[PDB]
Amino acid sequence: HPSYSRVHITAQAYENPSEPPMFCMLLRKHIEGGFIEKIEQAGLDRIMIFHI
RNA sequence: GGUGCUGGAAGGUUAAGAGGAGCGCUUAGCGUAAGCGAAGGUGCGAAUUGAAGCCCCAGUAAACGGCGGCCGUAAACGGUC
Repeated sequence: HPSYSRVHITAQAYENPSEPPMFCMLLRKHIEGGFIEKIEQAGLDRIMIFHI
């Protein structure tokens, strides 16, 4: 989000699953079915690295 | 992919020619009536064989030939026929 950007494990139900955009479709094409190797930070900056 | 060219019969379509089943027409004669009829002669000839070629399978574009549309996103990428 431009003001509310965050990364956390949510617990509430984010409803209205509308028709997915093309970034979500490419994520389901490329990422789904895989495993997560490690979650590490690029130094001390606000950069999150996900190893899939 | 289609058409040309080259190669390949696994499988169908295959002509003429071989092949002759069988079915008509005549009658020596059996028959009260209408029909049946051997041997010949004379027409129609069904099955079975019978190559190239065609359907088919591959390659070949300095062979013939062709190289598209809609909607987004900033040539390029994404969705669909």
